[PDB]
Amino acid sequence: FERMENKVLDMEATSQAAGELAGFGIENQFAQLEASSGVEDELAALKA
Amino acid sequence: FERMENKVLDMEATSQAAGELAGFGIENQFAQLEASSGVEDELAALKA
Amino acid sequence: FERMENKVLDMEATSQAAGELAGFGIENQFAQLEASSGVEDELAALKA
Amino acid sequence: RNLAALEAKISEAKTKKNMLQARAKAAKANAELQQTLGGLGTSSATSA
Amino acid sequence: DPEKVLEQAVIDMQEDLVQLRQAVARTIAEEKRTEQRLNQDTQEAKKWEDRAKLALTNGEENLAREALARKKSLTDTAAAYQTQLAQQRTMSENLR
Amino acid sequence: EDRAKLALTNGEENLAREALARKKSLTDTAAAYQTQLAQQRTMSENLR
Repeated sequence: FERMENKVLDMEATSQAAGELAGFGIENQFAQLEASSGVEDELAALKA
Repeated sequence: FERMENKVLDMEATSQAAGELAGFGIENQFAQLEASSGVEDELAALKA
Repeated sequence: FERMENKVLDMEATSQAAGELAGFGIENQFAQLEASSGVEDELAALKA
Repeated sequence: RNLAALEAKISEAKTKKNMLQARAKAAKANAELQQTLGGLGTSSATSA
Repeated sequence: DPEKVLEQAVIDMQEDLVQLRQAVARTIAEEKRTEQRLNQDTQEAKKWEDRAKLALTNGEENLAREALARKKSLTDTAAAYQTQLAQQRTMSENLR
Repeated sequence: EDRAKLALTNGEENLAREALARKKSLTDTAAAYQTQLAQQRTMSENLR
């Protein structure tokens, strides 16, 4: 169980290393994706 | 019974793998098939 | 614990040596960064 | 009673030293990151 | 040549930014591991509190106070790991 | 666009907005090929 717990702590350390690294433009791209989804809802309201 | 249960679990894993893969256009084609069926019902109402 | 405490005191002495050395222009650059942040808030108020 | 006290003393001493070693290593790692972020090659760039 | 010196300085800066990425990734793992420790210590503190509730249900106040002494030790250890974590959070932001 | 009209006829605004996102991608790709074509038309006349 201690060997498995050391592998869990390696996945936690890997997740911490990804979390500090992964600051990206893609969050602003998701805001543009939500705006595009809002345009498809406005086209659905126009169709209705 | 455990060997048969392992083959059942292989069919469940195969069904899970198909279920995650099988996202397709065909669902919109089924909506067009239901619309075409509605046209045949409108032609049946016209005949009646 | 005394060997670890001597290494902590070496980090304190290193922090004191950095603190007396690190008098720099960058504090005036941070005042310019805060002024630039104020311009982005004025552009956000203009957009609103 | 001596054995119960001995086990308590061992357990507390071991865990306190282990977490002190871990926090000391993390503290010196952060101090070296701040020192290396300050200690840039500006004299070599200026010489070019 | 000054162009070769400034290009070498830019190359050395690629090694330095990789070292600082490693130091950030290490610090991120240390904060996540000390969070994991204090999280499991506080879950064990709940187990020892429920062991005390079982002891009180049986009328064994001696075992209830002993189980609460395990709860105290675990919550104090979680507060020590929260104090250690506060140093990791500030160092993690400093390196960032 | 006709796939979106079928989706709106079935009330599936989610599928309608998804189909309109394919329409957007295709018309933007056609505008990129019209821009590329404008360079081919001018080069074709230059060589002529």
